[PDB]
This record gives sequence, structure tokens and C-alpha cells, in this order.
Amino acid sequence: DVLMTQTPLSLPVSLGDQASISCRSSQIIVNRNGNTYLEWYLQKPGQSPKLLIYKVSNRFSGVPDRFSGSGSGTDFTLKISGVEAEDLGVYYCFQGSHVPWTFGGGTQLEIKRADAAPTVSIFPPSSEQLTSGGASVVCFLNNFYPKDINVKWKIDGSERQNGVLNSWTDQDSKDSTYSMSSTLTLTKDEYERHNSYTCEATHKTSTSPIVKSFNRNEC
Amino acid sequence: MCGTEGPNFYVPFSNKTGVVRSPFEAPQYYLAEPWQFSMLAAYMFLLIMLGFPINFLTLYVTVQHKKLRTPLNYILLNLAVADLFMVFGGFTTTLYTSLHGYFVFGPTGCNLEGFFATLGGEIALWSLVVLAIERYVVVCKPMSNFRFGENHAIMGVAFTWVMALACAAPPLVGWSRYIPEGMQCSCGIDYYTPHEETNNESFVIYMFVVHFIIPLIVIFFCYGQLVFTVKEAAAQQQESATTQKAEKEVTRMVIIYVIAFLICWLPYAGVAFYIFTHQGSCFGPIFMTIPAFFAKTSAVYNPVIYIMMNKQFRNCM
Amino acid sequence: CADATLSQITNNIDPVGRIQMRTRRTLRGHLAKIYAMHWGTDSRLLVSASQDGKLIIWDSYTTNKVHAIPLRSSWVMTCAYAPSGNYVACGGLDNICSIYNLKTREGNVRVSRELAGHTGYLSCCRFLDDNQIVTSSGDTTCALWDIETGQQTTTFTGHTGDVMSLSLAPDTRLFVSGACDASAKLWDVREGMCRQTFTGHESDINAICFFPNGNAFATGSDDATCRLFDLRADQELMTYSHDNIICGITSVSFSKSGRLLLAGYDDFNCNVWDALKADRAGVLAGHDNRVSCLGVTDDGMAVATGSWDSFLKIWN
Amino acid sequence: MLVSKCCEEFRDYVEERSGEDPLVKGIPEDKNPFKE
Amino acid sequence: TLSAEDKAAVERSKMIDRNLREDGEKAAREVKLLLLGAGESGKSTIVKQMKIIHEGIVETHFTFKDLHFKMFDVGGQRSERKKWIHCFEGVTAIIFCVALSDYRMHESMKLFDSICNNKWFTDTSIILFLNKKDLFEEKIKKSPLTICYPTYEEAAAYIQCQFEDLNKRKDTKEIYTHFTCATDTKNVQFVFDAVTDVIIKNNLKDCGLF
Amino acid sequence: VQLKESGPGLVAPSQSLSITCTVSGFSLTNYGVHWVRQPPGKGLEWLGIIWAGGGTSYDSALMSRLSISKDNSKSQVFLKMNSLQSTDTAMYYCASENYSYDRGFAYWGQGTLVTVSAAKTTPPSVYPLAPGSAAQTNSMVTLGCLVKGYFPEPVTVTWNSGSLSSGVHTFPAVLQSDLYTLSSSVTVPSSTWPSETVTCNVAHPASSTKVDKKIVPR
Repeated sequence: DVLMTQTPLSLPVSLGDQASISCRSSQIIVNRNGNTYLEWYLQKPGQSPKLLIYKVSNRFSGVPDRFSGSGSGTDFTLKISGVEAEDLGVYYCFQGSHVPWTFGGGTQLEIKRADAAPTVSIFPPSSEQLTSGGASVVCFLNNFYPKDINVKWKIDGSERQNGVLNSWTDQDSKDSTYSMSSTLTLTKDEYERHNSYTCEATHKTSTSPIVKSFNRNEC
Repeated sequence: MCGTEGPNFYVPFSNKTGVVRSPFEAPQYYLAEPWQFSMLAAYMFLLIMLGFPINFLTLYVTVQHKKLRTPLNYILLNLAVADLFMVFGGFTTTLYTSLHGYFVFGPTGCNLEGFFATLGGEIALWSLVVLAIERYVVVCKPMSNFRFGENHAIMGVAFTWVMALACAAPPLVGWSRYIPEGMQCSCGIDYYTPHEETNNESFVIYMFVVHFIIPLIVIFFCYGQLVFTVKEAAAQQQESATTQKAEKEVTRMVIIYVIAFLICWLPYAGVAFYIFTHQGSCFGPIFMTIPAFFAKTSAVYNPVIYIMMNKQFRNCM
Repeated sequence: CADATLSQITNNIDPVGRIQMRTRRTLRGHLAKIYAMHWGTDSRLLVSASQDGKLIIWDSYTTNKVHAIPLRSSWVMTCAYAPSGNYVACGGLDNICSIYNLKTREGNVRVSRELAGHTGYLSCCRFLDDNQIVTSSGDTTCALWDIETGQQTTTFTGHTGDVMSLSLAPDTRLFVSGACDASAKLWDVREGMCRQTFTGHESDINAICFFPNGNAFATGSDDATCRLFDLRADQELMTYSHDNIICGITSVSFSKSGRLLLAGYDDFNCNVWDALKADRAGVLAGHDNRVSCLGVTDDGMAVATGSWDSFLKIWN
Repeated sequence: MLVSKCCEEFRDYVEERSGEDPLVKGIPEDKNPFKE
Repeated sequence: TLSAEDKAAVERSKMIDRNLREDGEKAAREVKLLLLGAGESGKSTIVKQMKIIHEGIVETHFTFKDLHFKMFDVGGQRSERKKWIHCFEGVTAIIFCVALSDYRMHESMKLFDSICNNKWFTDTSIILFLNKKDLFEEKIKKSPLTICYPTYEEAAAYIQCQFEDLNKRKDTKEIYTHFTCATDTKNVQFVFDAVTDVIIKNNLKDCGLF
Repeated sequence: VQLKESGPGLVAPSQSLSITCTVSGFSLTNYGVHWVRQPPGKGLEWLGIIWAGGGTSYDSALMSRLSISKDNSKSQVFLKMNSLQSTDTAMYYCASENYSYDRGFAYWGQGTLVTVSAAKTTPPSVYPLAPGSAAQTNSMVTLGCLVKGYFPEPVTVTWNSGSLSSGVHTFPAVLQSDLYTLSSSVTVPSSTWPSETVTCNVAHPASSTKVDKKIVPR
């Protein structure tokens, strides 16, 4: 019933910087044949985990040499020598000595960059859904960094947040920015009661909120 | 006018032209055109890629499956070993010499090659002799009240190694000599010149008696009596279908064995025998290119005849 | 009560992994097919029975033969070694069991007793001491004899089929025997009545042997499924089977601690299983025919295997 | 009898003395009585 | 004393090896057969005929034409034979005596199937010793084989067919049919040709051709 | 060495799940195979392992409902898991164990999402989202697709059949009455659209609905 508690929980790391990820089990673990099994798995968001270090310190074939595996007793550490775009993901330390075997809690490694203002665009309702009897107003908040962001929908100056459907994205590998969904789906008549809609966003890059609106009277 | 006499060698090719050289030195392209050594070497490589496969694979299979490890199979394991000697002492060093035109490893490498080659060939010969003797005693039942067990199989194998060394080793101590014969890429017994220091006359007669007349007489007598017996039995039980079948098959196999043995050895046998009774002679390329090639390839076509047709190796091919 | 399975109980135990046993000996000299074996308590002397009418007593350490007995009859299929090393026994389809004394006359050998009277073939005969012996008869009955008197001092009834094999408890007070009824039966050797019976098998129990603690045994079937039974459970605890080969099991025996259980098949091999987790711990290969019997030394240092190949192999 | 108790005594009897395994002390010619 | 015991052990191992070699050659020279057949089917009568020709288990032994023969008769043995009774693997042939008029045919078919289930007894010569052949021929005139199974040539054809249906080894398995005959002149030569054929077939099979 | 998994994407609650992870590149009798599931957006959980010789070791919680069996000849290992619940919605991974690397799981299965729900396979709906006259006044004009009312996961939305890779924004599906809605986006200048063809590829293999939409003005 050993638990792998991993630290640090989430640590921003610049490109090329070195990072230390150490995990210490709830109990001292050594296999009865004299070995100790700590294995470090890097998992991209939504993918299968990939092994980095087998047998505490040995790199597997194909594992980049920029990963350094070491540690003894209850302390184990993976060190990164050069951080590239492929370093984004979650890192788990795994023990294979005492069953049931357990994974680490995962470390959120993120890539820093210079601040960039979010891109806000609005979309007119699609003609096909208009034919089917629906109309969904779509607003996209693209490439805001860091995660800090606030969502507000305005309908001809009327505050609206009920019925708003939002989704959040992970930090991209190529651009290393956060994006968030803001789509409002409602009935035909409720969409028809108003002629314009306002999409209000709050971000740190500008003290003035970015605003976007579109006209229903134009297709 | 007859052949080229050397100290450490004897080349069966006349020096009256002044062309001949040592077989350890110059590529021998005045013995035969380089197209001839090209096809020769390629054909030798072919026989490498058939002989070493079968003969090594037999041992490997015997290692993997210990079911084949029975007393009766010992003389075939011996045969395989013999032919691998023929593979390395013969085919590999022939590759490394015919690629050049002349024998590279010195007269000491000549002794090593001649020894391991002749040892393999003689082990194969007596492996076939032992198989014939064993099958003769078991089926024909010549000896009154006798058995053939593992004691006899061990004595038989040991006897094949004793006799093989009793033939291959004397040229290493001073009774005949290993020299390049034929196309001068392969070293073998000096059967074609006289040399009182090495007692060639006594060695050839020794060869002729223990390793020719006795083996041919035993194989001919035994298989003749066996065929007579099987024919007589088939004659008497006219209505037994399976017996007529068995008759035909045994006779087929006996005929295969005899023809295999004649193809394998009567080239060398006839050449050596006519050398023996016709001391007044001198032979040319036609004969230096038929028995060493054709006789040596028996290292190929005895594994075919006795391994491939055997249904446990047809099931391995 | 099969409330769980052994693998569930031993879940927190790691496998021993690939067990690698080496060949230490190759006992050659037998002329015909070997059918039985038994270790002496000294782990040095062993007895082998072959159809050539021969019972040979070999010294394991020095690889040399110590005794060689020509039997009366060539149908021997069982042999046992006295714990004190003073006696040997042989027998088979001839319904007669011949017992020889060793430490009375040396060099030569004497047939101290011949047990005749059985109505069924002898499939297994086992010593208890220097004066008692249990024989397996295929008439659905077994027999306990006193060697000095030569009589069926006790008869074992309860099986409904031809008895193939038996094995004594390590303390030699209880023995389990299997017959053609696809059932195994536990017996007290002095009491000889069917206490517990185990059914479910599709064919004859071709193999049976005891666990070193004398609390469990194994069975071999024709469908290549070795089975582990407990004396008190009255039901199987583990099944060790391979589907791809349909040859039956011939003999079983356990390692000294019992972590490892040996069982040979007609597929020319024997499989040794991690008895705790049903894991195929290792494979013993090398016999030139089907395996006929095998055993472990009482001190457990090495295992001996006798097969139809007429050779015994010792593994460490 | 109940199988689980048999399983537990089985496991204890193994783990108490499973040490005769050559994977424990190795395969040495020196202390092996069955050597050449 | 230990060194003396070591040398004595080496010497006794050697002379035991010699004894085992000589015993093995002597035993392999003699040929054993297991005699079988239905109870009182004519096994004893054939035994008397063979004794005339040549001169719970029971043993018989004799010598003829330089070869030593020995047959053992199992007799009473209450066991499931069809399962494992094949432990006599290695015999030159399997001999069975049938009293022809005493038939049972389904039991014989089952026994044949049990023999066929053994791969080397699928390729093993089977000898049938037919006793009471005159009685069989006399009763078969008005009581055909339908007495046991609810024209001569075709009827024997389907008989051989249903015998051979499970047999896939026509080449390596031949039925050697013998009758009871007092005339020794034909008996000796036919015994000789039977043994000649069977040993030649066994040797050719040992040769590994097919 | 490759491990390939195949299984039913949607399974009714309390039924039996049969997952096959056909292995390659190694002898199945000499290596272990693992089972690990990952619920959406959570850390990994351990299920069990079958060892080289056929022995089994499971997670202490899941012996009773998990069954690992294999056919060594076909290089096929089968997971029989009974009494499924909604929490079983996860990407189930088969992971190899190499003894020579001493308990290191070199290779993991690609994973197959298994859904425990009563909803039926519903084909996806596609709508082209081109900016309107009020929304076309930006220096950069955004294009995308909305997928409303599909089931089950996943829909792999590729832009120009995967040839257009710059600026692709796919959003994770959002729970809406057990009907899942995801979105898509591109970042393209006014020169890219409508001058150059951009098509919207919606791939939903469950119903095999494949739609390619050239983006047109509203």
C-alpha cells in the first residue's frame, strides 16, 4: 500500500533550465532479491505514458540523454539537462517492488514565455443549423498566457452567463499558450430576441478588456 | 616431360616447357585459364553453401532435439563431423587459395589441410563401412548367436577414429606426404610419385588393402546376399502384397547405396588402381580434373544419399 | 471450502522467475526402459528398475554403480529403496513382487522374498521400513505385506478401478492412491480404508506424489492438466495445464520447501511450476523419450529423473 | 476443509524454507556436492 | 580404507558393466512375444502344434533355426486393457488366437481400434490364429455373419473394409492369417517366411526410409 | 516490439468487457503484460499483471472483477472485466513487462476508450463557421467547425485532411446531457480564406461519418 508522493506539484521551467522532480514513497521499498524499482514515466496530455528511466538510473534505449536518473533509498530524482518543446507533459514515478504497484501523482511541467494578448473572434450562426432550427454564437479566446482569464458574455448589454458552454485547453507544445472555448448555444427564438451579442474577456496583458460583437442583420 | 618434381610438392604437370612454378607462389593460370579457375571457385562456393548447411544443421538439430541421440545414430553424427572437417580443411582453405591461384598457408598449412580433409573423407568412408557392416549383421545374420549393442557401437566409432588417424597421420610423420594435388588448390596424399624416404609404395598397397579391397568385398558380398535373400523370400510368398512392396523398396535402397558408393569412390579407386598396375605412365589435365573434383564432391552427395532420403531428415528439410 | 484461490491468497508474493536447473549427471548403463526410482535417505544411493530384468543401485555422488540385481521376470514397473538402505524391491504385471536384502551379503545379492498371490498387476510398490511394503494392484485393491512373512498382511479396498500409482506421506504413515475411476483416495496404511475421495478427472490418475509437509499432493491426468489437491480440502487447489499439447502427465514430485512442483509429460519434457502462483517456473528437457518417474532427495539438494530413454538425469 | 487456511499454511511453509533455490546463493562448483 | 573402497568400487563397477553388456546382448538375441487370445479359443491347441513343429503370467521358451524364442501368456488379469495395456511396445508382432466358430466381433473391433490408437501398433504386424475353421465354415453355410451383426467374396470384401476403415497403415500393417495344421512340412516353411518378412520389415523401418 | 489493442468503444453497465491486446516482437511466454486505465483527466490506476509462466498478480482491489488470460500461440492476451460501472470510463492500457530490464515497462498499449453509458451511437453534425461582415473586420480571420450532438468519443477533426497543421485548435468535448460537443478552429490570414481551399474533416469511425466542408461565407 505504498504511495508515491511527488514534488514539486507544478513548477514553471524556462527553456534550457534544469528541473528537479523528486518523489518519496510512504515506506522504504527494496525488492526481496535486493533490487529497488523506481521508474519515471512522461505522459503527454491524453497519450500513453512513456518510460524514461528503468532501474532507478539506467536510461532506456531511445530515451534522450538529457534526462538524468539517480537516487537511493527513499530519494529518487530525474534531472533534465535541456528543456525542449517535447518536455511538456506529466511525469510519474513508478515502483515495482511491492504489489499492488503504484504510480506517482504526476508533475505538471510547463514552459514559460513572454506575455501575449489573447485573440478574441466572434462567429455568426451557421446557416445549416438555422435550417435545422438552431443558432449558436461562437466566441474564441486564442493564445492567452498565463492561465489567468475571466469570461463574460453580454447580450446587447445584458449580462449573460447561464447556458454558456466553455472548454479549456492544455498548453500547446509549439506555441506554449493557453486557449479557452466560449460557445453559447440557445434556442432559435431566444437567439432571435436580440440583434447583437457581446463577448467580454479579461486578461493581464492589457488593462483594457478585449471586446467583440457581431450583427445579426448581416449574414 | 612427365610431371614437375618438387622438394615440398609434386605438380602433376610437365615442366618440359619451363612454365611450371611452385604452387605456394604464383597464381597457377598456366595450368588452366582463369575462366576455368573462376567457374571452379564458384562451383566450390556452391558446394560450401550446400555442404556446410546440411552438415552443420544435422549437429544443431541433434543438439536441440536430444531424441536423435541414440547409439545407432552415432556413426551418422561421426559422418557429419567428418564432412565438417572436409568443409573447413577442404572448402574454406580452397576458397582462400583458389581466389589467389596458389596455396597460401605454407607447407605446414598444407599438412593441416591435407590432414583434416583426409581425416573427414576417411571417417565418412568408414562411417559407410560401419553402417554396411551393422546392417549386414543385423539383417543377413551372418554371425551365429551374436548381438550389436552400444558396446559395439562405441568400439565401432573409436575404431573409425583409430583407423582414420592410422591413415591420415602417417603422412605427418614420414609415410607418404601431404602435397597439393590436381589443380594445386587442395592438398592430399602423394600417390603419384615414388619416394623411398616416405615409402610411397608400401603406403599405396596399405591403402589398397585395408581401405579398398576389404571395404568393396564386404559391401558387395553383404548386399549381394541380402538381395538374393529378399528376392527368394518374395519368390516364396507370392500373395503377400506388403511383402512384394517391402522387397521392391529394400532392393531400391540397396541399389541406391551401391551406386552411391561406386560414384563416390571408384573414380579415385580406378585412378589409383591404374596408377598401381601401370607404373609406366604419365597423366594429363583430363585426369587431374576428374577424380579430385568428382571424388571430393562425395562430401556433398553422401550427405544427400544417406541424410536427405532418410525420412527424419527429409522431414527436417 | 473453495472460498478463494491460492493465487488470490499468494497475490502479494512475487514469482521466483525463470528457474534454471543444470545437468549434473548422466547415469548410463541401463539396457532397457526405466520405469521407477527411489532416493535413499542418504541422498547418495538410488534404485532404478528396467524391463531388461534389472534393478541397479547407483551412487549419485561418484556416478558409479554399487549394485546390480538380475530379476526373475522382465515386467517390472515399480521399485522402492529402503530408508536404511538395507533392502530393495521390484515388481510389475507378474502379480509377484521380489524383495532383495543388501547389507546381508555384499558383492552378490539375494532374493530375500517373493510375494505371489495378487490377482492384479503391480503398478507401484513402496517401502515403509525394512520390514513393511505397500504394493499397488490393478484389481482395484492394494496390498500391505510383511517382507519376512510374505503374506498380504492387509488389503486396501474402496477403489472402483485399476490402481495406477501411490505415494506415502513423508512420514510413511498415510498414502494416496489413484485408480481408473478418475478419483484419488487417501488411506491410512495401517487402517486401509477410503477416508477422502477426489473426483472430476476425465481419465486415470497417471501420477501422484506428496508435498514435503505431508499436507497436500498432486495428480496427473491424460489431458495434460496437472492438479494440486489438499488432503483435507477434498477439492483441487490449482490447475497447471497447457492446451496446445494433449499428452498426459506421468510423474510428479515436489521441491524440498515446496515452492517448486515437478511434473513430466509425454511431450518429451517436464515442467516445474511455481506451486504458489501456478507459474510455469521452468522446463526440464533432455530425455530421449517419455519421462517415467522422478523424485527429490529427502534433504532436497538435487532432483533425479528416470525416463524411457534408459538414462537418469540429476538436476541442481 | 476451508481452502484459504490450506493456502495460508502452504504459503508460510514455503516462505519459511524456500532458500534451497540456486537463485539464492548462486550456482557454485565449490559447495555443490553433485559436481564433476 | 576409503581409497581401498574407491578402487574396489571402480573394479566392481567395471565388472558389473561387463555383466550388463553380456546380459543385454544375450537378452536382445532372444525374441519375446506376448501370447493373447480369447479364453480357450485354441491357444493351447496352437501351442501343441507349435511344439510339434519346433521339436499370473506363465513363460515358455525354446530354440529353432539358431534363433531363441520365448512367449509369455498373461492369463487372468482384471484391468482396463484398452487404455494402457500397450506397455509391451517393441514386440515384432502382436499374436491373437480366435476360435472362428465361437464368436464378439464388436469386441474384436474395439480391440483393433485400441491397438490402432497406438502409433507404433498402427504400424505393427498383427497375426491371427484361426481355430475351429471347419466348424466356422460349416455353420456359416446357413448362419451368416448376421448372427453377430443384426455372397462370399463381396461379404468378405465389406468385412475387410470395416476392419480397415480405422487403419491408415496398410503398408506397415498386414494381417498374418494362420490356421491349425498338423502337417509340419508346410508349417515350417510358412513360419520361416513369416519371420523373414517381419524381421525384414522391422529392419527396413529401422533404416529410416519410410 | 509492439502492443496493439482492440475493444468495444461502448459497453452497457454491469456487462462483460472483452479487451484484446495482441502483442508482437517478443515471446509472450517470457514477458509480462500489464493493465492500466486512465479516467479522463486523472492519474493512472493499477489493475494487474500476468507473468511469463502464466501466473497472475492483480491490484488488491480488483482481483474479483478482473480476469487476465492469454493464448500463448496466438500472442493474444484477453482482459475479462465484469460488473462494469460508469467510473470504468477510461483509456485502458496494456503494458509489457521485460524481465531482462528488471520490471521496466518498456512498451505500453495505445489504449482504447471504453464508455459505460446508455446512450446510443449518434453521428456528428458539422457546421461551417466563417466570420460575418461584422467579424471580418479583424486583421486575422478565424475559421472552425462545431460538432453538436455526437456520440461516442472520439472525433478526430483534421484540417485539410491533416495537411493544414499550423494554428489548429481542437477543443476537448464538453458534457451536454451525455451528448458530447467539441469544437475546432484555425488561425489563418485573410489571404488563406477564401482564396485557398480549406476543408473541414470530421472523422467519427463509430458511425463512420466523414464530412468535408469547404468554408463559405455566411
